[PDB]
Amino acid sequence: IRRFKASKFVFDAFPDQVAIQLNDTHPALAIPELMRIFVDIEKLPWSKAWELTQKTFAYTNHTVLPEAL
Amino acid sequence: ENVAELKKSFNRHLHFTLVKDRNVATTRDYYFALAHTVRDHLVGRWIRTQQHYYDKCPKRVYYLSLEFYMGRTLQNTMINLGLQNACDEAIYQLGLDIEELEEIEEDAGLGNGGLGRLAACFLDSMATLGLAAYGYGIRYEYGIFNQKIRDGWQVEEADDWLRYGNPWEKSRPEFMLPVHFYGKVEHTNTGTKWIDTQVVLALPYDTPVPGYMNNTVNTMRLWSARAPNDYIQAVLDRNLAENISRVLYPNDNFFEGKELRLKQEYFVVAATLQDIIRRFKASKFVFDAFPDQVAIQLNDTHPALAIPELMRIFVDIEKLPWSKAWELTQKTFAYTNHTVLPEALERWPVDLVEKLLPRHLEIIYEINQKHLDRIVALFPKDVDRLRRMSLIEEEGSKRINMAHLCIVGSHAVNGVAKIHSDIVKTKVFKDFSELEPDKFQNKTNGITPRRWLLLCNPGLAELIAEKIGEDYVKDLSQLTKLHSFLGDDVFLRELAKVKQENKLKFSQFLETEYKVKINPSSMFDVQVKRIHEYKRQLLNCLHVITMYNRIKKDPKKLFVPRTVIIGGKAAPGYHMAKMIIKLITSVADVVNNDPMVGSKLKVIFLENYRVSLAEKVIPATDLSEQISTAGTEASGTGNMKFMLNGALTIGTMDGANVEMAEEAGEENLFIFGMRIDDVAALDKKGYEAKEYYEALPELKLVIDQIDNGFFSPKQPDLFKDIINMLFYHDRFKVFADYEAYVKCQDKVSQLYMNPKAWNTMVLKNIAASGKFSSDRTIKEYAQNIWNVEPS
Amino acid sequence: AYGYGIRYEYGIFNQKIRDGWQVEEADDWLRYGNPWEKSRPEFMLPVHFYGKVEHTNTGTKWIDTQVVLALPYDTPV
Amino acid sequence: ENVAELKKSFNRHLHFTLVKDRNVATTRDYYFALAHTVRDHLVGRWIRTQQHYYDKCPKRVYYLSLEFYMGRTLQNTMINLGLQNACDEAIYQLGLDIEELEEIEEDAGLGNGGLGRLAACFLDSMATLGLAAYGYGIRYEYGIFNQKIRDGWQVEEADDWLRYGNPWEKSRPEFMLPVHFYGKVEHTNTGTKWIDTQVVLALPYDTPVPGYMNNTVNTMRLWSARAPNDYIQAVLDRNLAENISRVLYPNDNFFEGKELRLKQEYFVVAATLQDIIRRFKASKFVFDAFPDQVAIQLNDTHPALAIPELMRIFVDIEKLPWSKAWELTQKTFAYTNHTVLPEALERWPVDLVEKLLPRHLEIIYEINQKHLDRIVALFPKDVDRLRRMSLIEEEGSKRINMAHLCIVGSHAVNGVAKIHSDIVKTKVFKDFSELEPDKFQNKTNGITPRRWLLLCNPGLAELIAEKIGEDYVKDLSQLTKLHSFLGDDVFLRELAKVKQENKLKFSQFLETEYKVKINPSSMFDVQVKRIHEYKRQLLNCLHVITMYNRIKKDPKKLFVPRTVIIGGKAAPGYHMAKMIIKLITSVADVVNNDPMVGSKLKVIFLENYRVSLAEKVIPATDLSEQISTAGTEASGTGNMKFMLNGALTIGTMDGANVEMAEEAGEENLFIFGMRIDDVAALDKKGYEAKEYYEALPELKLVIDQIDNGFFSPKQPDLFKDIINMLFYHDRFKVFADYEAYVKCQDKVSQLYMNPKAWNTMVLKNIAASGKFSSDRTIKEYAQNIWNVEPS
Ligand SMILES: O=C(N[C@@H](Cc1ccccc1)C(=O)N1CC(C(=O)O)C1)c1cc2cc(Cl)ccc2[nH]1
Ligand SMILES: O=C(N[C@@H](Cc1ccccc1)C(=O)N1CC(C(=O)O)C1)c1cc2cc(Cl)ccc2[nH]1
Ligand SMILES: O=C(N[C@@H](Cc1ccccc1)C(=O)N1CC(C(=O)O)C1)c1cc2cc(Cl)ccc2[nH]1
Ligand SMILES: *Cc1c(COP(=O)(O)O)cnc(C)c1O
Ligand SMILES: *Cc1c(COP(=O)(O)O)cnc(C)c1O
Ligand SMILES: CC(=O)N[C@@H]1O[C@H](CO)[C@@H](O)[C@H](O)[C@H]1O
Ligand SMILES: CC(=O)N[C@@H]1O[C@H](CO)[C@@H](O)[C@H](O)[C@H]1O
Ligand SMILES: Cn1c(=O)c2c(ncn2C)n(C)c1=O
Ligand SMILES: Cn1c(=O)c2c(ncn2C)n(C)c1=O
Ligand SMILES: Cn1c(=O)c2c(ncn2C)n(C)c1=O
Ligand SMILES: Cn1c(=O)c2c(ncn2C)n(C)c1=O
Ligand SMILES: Cn1c(=O)c2c(ncn2C)n(C)c1=O
Repeated sequence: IRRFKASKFVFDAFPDQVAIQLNDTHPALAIPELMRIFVDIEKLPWSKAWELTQKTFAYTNHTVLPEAL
Repeated sequence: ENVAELKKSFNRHLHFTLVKDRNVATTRDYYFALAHTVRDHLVGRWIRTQQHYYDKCPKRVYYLSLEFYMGRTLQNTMINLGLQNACDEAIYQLGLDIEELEEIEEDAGLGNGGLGRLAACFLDSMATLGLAAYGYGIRYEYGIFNQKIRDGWQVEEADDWLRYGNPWEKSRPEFMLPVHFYGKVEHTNTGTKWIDTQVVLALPYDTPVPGYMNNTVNTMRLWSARAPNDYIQAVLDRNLAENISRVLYPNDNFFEGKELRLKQEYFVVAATLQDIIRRFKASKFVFDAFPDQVAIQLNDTHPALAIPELMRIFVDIEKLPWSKAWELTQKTFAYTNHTVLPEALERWPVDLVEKLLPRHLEIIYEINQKHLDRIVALFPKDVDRLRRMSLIEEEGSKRINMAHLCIVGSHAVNGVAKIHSDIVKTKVFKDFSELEPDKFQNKTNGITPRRWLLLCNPGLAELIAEKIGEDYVKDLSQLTKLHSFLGDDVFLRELAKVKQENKLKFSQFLETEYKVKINPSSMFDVQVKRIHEYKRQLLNCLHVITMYNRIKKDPKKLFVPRTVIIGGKAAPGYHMAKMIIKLITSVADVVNNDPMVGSKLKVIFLENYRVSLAEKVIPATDLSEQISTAGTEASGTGNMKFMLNGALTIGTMDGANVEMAEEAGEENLFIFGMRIDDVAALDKKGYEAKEYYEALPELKLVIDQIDNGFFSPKQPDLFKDIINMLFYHDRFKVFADYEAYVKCQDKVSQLYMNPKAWNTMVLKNIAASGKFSSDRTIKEYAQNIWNVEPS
Repeated sequence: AYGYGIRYEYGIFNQKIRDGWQVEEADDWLRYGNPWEKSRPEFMLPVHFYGKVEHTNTGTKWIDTQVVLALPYDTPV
Repeated sequence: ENVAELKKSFNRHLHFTLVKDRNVATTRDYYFALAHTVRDHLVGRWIRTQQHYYDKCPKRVYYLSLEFYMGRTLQNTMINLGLQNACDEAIYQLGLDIEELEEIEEDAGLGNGGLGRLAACFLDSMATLGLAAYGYGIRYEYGIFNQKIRDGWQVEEADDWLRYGNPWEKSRPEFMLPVHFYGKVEHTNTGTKWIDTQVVLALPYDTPVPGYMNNTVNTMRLWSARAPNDYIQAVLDRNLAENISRVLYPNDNFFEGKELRLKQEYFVVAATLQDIIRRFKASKFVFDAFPDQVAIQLNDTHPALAIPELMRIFVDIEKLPWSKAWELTQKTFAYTNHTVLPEALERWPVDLVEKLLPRHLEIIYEINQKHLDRIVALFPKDVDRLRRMSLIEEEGSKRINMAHLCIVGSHAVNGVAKIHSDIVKTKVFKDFSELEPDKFQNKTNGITPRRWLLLCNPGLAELIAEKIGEDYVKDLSQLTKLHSFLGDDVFLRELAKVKQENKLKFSQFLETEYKVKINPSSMFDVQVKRIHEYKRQLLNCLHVITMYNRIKKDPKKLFVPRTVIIGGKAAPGYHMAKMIIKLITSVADVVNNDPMVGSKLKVIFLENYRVSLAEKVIPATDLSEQISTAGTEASGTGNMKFMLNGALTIGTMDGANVEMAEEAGEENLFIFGMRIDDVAALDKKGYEAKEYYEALPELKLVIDQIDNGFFSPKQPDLFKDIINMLFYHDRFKVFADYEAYVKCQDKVSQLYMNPKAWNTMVLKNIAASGKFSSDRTIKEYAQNIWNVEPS
């Protein structure tokens, strides 16, 4: 977000400047964290924040074994 | 609340309220639709807040002022209500540009400058602090005039701010009241009666005042004059009664004894006091508890008549005995002094007052008699002390010294900055403070960080919140936490980036309004405030010409480029201020068009400086000019706005500048020139302007250029009035601070050449600006004067 | 593209075989220094843990948190 | 070497080493680029010097210490290498401020105070004298904590000095060694074996020690602890072995028997001795020549275990017979005693030692047995002599008297100032010196004139060189030549000017860090050292309040204005020292804000006193406070720094103050108070604090103010612990030296009123400071203890 704000490119263009790949679910918290920053801190409305979030993240599943979920 | 519902309301108002659809709706229609959409969000809390004050009955605070320099209301309301982001999104989705809609709104310019803007910041702070406070003033049909520049001179145009309607006001017809004028006094056996008076009605209009994020919505009540009840001529003459609330007197720090101004002062006062007493009698709380339920702050002496008026009501009407009435009165009123300049003192001739307000003249004479009887009893031999402490000056044609009336009728008197409050207490009113030491106080001015940070500079507010949370919004002292980033390189670049963006956005504004091309790389040197000889934009102008000559003498020399901006309105009848404006536009013409200076230096006279423009230019400033002659600016508040927004200050040790230095560290401000005591020394010795002209070669060249027509070729003697004033009548010693000022200015450019050092000083200024929140100022008034408590 | 992860002091353990079984030993890969990493101290950031939520009229606030700093190290690719 | 090449290297390091360019480089990056640029200049000579010691094989000196209070390295390196002027020029040309770059460096604060700083000065001197010397200690991850003051109290913060990297250290992985703990002893037929021990690795880091202008670059080797080789928990538990070299114990002159401290002591000792033996076996010089090739100085008893460890290696490992091993051991070790205060004596309970170091306990018991067998054979009837001379105190729970172990295992024992060395020899260790008269010596402390004159006070160094050449740098006794200028008026003004400049520059520092405004005209009265009851900054505080009352009683009286500065860190668990700090900040608050005193007196508690701050404040001092109770400060070194830098001394006849008086002439110092014998008299008679409180009216008022809450209104009983200690438990007789101290202080102000007389005395102090160069101290150690020769 900090690198985004310095790009001299508010957060509407964020998903056009940023793509974040979640390697398995280990970094899953990134989703609610991006929402927390957009909402609690940047004061963006939830619907807008949720839209930007989905356009930002992509998830890669690496296994179907139950013990690994 | 959310986006979908905001869009729905917007469309609903565009339809039923503006009677339009998307293909015929005007920009103004869209602004009004959004305004009503936002306004609807205030209602519930406005009603609850006022209901709450009636239920729990806390002590109320009434801020009585002839001025309320409110600016625009839309954005301020969205922000304090936490609605801005949602509305921005909704308007964007409707395919509209919210910025354009916001520019449609007229400023409510019901003030001249500092005094009126302080009243506005106080209302925001009192609502944010949850105080049961009310602002009381006049609803002028026309506020401070719109300024135009024609052929280099100021031209005035009527500020018809209500022409298209004000969605932010609510007529309160059921509270209309009659106000009396002229007539005569009759001393009957049933009490003295004031009779055969002319009556003018007072219609109150309420404007909501939202606290920052707290469910509190207070009220600002402004009165409008209306006529009561050859036929045609008689109907047209109704204009005469209505002229009372027609126009704001356009004078800043200057007294003009016009009868109409006297009518306005009594008008606000009479309508206000009656309304207060009426609300008091309905509180289901005889008048013994009045001072425990009411506090009335007199904003300068303009509403001084409130004192004899309260006495008139208690005595002539409520039949209370004088001593009892006088006791309640003093406990009710507190007075705020806003200036020490002689030309600004209110001294009404007794003849005018006798004609317009016969009964008040009698009450004032009575107050004065008891007053002097006391002094005579304490200092029997000091006959001149009586002359000095009287409410009446027989010094020629008798007049009433309104400041003295405010002092004897008030339990507290305060100045607006330490240096000022001290001068008021120990010099100007020495005789009074000596008698009542504890009566005089200080309450350093403040500005609201909502409008002057969150609203006007979202980039900075966000950057700061990023680093230290949002607690600072309601506790500005929290900005000291910013000190942890002094060595933080990345943060310093981020800070500079925010200033750069503000400058870019403002430069766009400048290029479209003015012919000039702006070097966005230049240092923005800014002086915006009312045009005054004491504020000395003339000195600033001397330095500008000085830099000009330097570029002409040695074009290839390394020089930090500047964009010099000077703006402010001159009172219509202030000739010297008008000459000074013409001098600046003339100088700018030469400078901006000399191919040799080019992008090295650009000069701009910022037209129509007012609250909404201040919100644009301040966030874009690097250097803030606060150069009044030591001892002339009681406090200043523009100085504070600039400090809060990332600009460094070049100024004299005057007013609150002194406290900005105490907080940030004198070395983190570019202080210069004579100090209060040096100014006195020069006065004692006698100021000989010619000596500096003689001894300073750069000064002499500037002066000669001005006087010979270098800047006015088509008319060589144009600036003769300035030259003569400068050499023989400069009460503000422009030449005497010239040398130090220019040296100081050179030091500024030096620091500017070092970005990291510059932003390091900026950070220390911002981190130390917390004392200047009006929230702190109000807490002090509540605790030491009104005796009320934040909620 | 940028890779973002954690700079573990110890990576996947070194495996030894003792009497036919796996034995684990600490993988102290940074003991002698890693010339391939470049500390970027100017980009250090605070990360929050624990604390509690407060739903104020200025937005929900997460407070009384414990803070741990995050120091980024860049490795060229 | 020259400017062009230095700039080129700087840019090269900024690029390849910091991976930056001029627009993204941080201040820290620039500091690191310069550091590497300077560091490169050390390499060639570092390699040659160490190669030379291997080739010519001179006898080596190993200074074993738990502390090395090094301060910053950049400037010290540039100076000793003759590179400062060139680097200053190069950095200036690159458009940078070398002063800013220097302030980025963290102090290597691996020491508490005098003891640790002496080790640092010794390294500089040994390198300047060309001795084959090595400093051996621990590389603490965290040094002495950073001190903050919050609400008047000391707050501790971790000193994370290595967070950004230390360019001045060089890991030496190929010399890592294993150190053993716990386990058990087995007495086999192949020699006693120490088994089942836990192992912790010791990784050495070398830091170059440049001699002043001589091509010699010695080494300081500091060891860091590392772990050898549920899985996760096991990995995390590696922290336990690594905690050994984690933090410096923050105690100055105070023993704390924590097991972790015992682990640190054995850790340094074990790693150091092994490394020494290994280097000895590679010298291509069996162990008979060991003492002719090795000298190990024990800095206080902290590294006492080195003795039984050397025995353990010779016996258990090298299989040498005990008698032979014991002989070699004594010839190897020399011990330096640094204090006589009881609370600072190291007495480890035998149980802890038995658990952690079973084999060393056995070796110590053995040493003790042979020791007492001798005494029994010499004084058969003196049974108590045995009790007094034993290495074991059965006085309750058995403990090891480490000082006694250092004495029997060393061939030389020395104190650090004549008065101290005498007390050690004839009183504290009378039984031992009686037996071995020639074993006890004196080696008066010293300070290095590079860091403490050339570096910290360039103005003075230059002025002096101007008059007498530069020979004084390496032969400080040369300062006596300054006596030729006693009547030289011009020189005396030049001297005062240098002090004035230092004061100006330091005042700037004070105003930006503290709210206070500094009267640059005032006398800088300074007391900086660790907060202790024995150093008595409490007495200083009594005098401050005393001057305060005087100004309040008679404001218009002629008074020499002062700026009183007191600074130093309190050990975290030293409650009284923390109360004393709070007392000083409280007093300062009242004083600095009383409008009546104003610029007459300012008080400042100097925060975070450490080596780099000492280099700033000392050169700016006029009056140096050295007021410890007679007989409590073994030597002192701050006293010497102040003398060398142009300050006069107010102090007791204690430690080296006595020798400063011998050299300069007692009348040229403001000596006062009880002397060693008077203190004993009062002890014999019994100290009754109340008597002075009763008899001295100024003292009584001060005390009452403190005890009643004059300085702590919000909490009247705050300073109760101090009052009680002062009246019933003041081991340091604060009240008993109060009268003479204040009288003495008055005499100081008198002299200060006479500039010429003051600077005349200053000149006599500077001209007589030559004896206090650590170069002289080291020559004495080399000649009379290590038997090595300067080169
Ligand atoms: O003027 C408002 N409503 C209007 C509603 C209205 C409009 C037209 C005729 C009668 C009533 C109002 O009360 N009047 C217009 C009339 C006049 O011109 O004097 C009287 C209003 C609603 C409101 C709600 C908030 Cl939160 C703040 C300010 C507000 N003003
Ligand atoms: O660590 C590098 N330089 C070093 C330079 C340095 C060395 C010693 C002390 C301070 C700075 C560095 O920046 N630091 C070591 C410190 C630490 O361990 O925290 C910080 C480095 C340069 C470089 C260049 C490329 Cl292309 C790739 C990786 C790189 N690392
Ligand atoms: O640490 C130096 N060089 C560095 C060089 C280096 C840097 C990164 C990876 C491997 C090697 C060094 O030897 N190491 C950093 C590693 C660690 O973190 O343990 C080991 C160094 C060079 C030098 C030269 C002088 Cl004159 C004085 C002190 C010095 N230190
Ligand atoms: C704040 C403000 C002022 C007062 O400015 P000073 O420089 O303090 O005189 C005047 N006019 C406007 C529009 C302001 O916002
Ligand atoms: C020299 C020095 C000391 C020792 O000072 P004394 O006054 O001799 O106790 C302590 N701390 C620092 C940082 C020093 O430089
Ligand atoms: C009469 C008048 O307008 N006084 C003005 O009041 C404001 C608000 O207190 C001050 O900041 C300013 O210095 C002063 O000139
Ligand atoms: C235990 C300890 O820190 N002792 C200190 O040693 C230094 C260096 O010898 C002396 O100057 C000082 O007086 C003494 O208090
Ligand atoms: C400030 N001020 C005015 O505002 C003014 C004036 N004369 C007329 N006006 C309106 N003068 C002389 C003046 O000093
Ligand atoms: C508009 N205007 C003025 O306002 C003015 C003036 N000369 C003095 N004043 C004030 N002139 C020539 C002028 O054109
Ligand atoms: C006997 N035994 C086990 O039975 C065992 C083991 N590791 C896992 N198991 C189950 N090891 C190392 C081992 O010696
Ligand atoms: C010097 N000193 C200390 O350093 C100390 C202490 N108590 C705890 N500490 C740490 N005491 C009583 C003490 O005299
Ligand atoms: C921080 N601090 C202390 O460090 C302290 C204390 N009382 C005693 N001490 C040591 N108080 C009240 C305190 O706030």
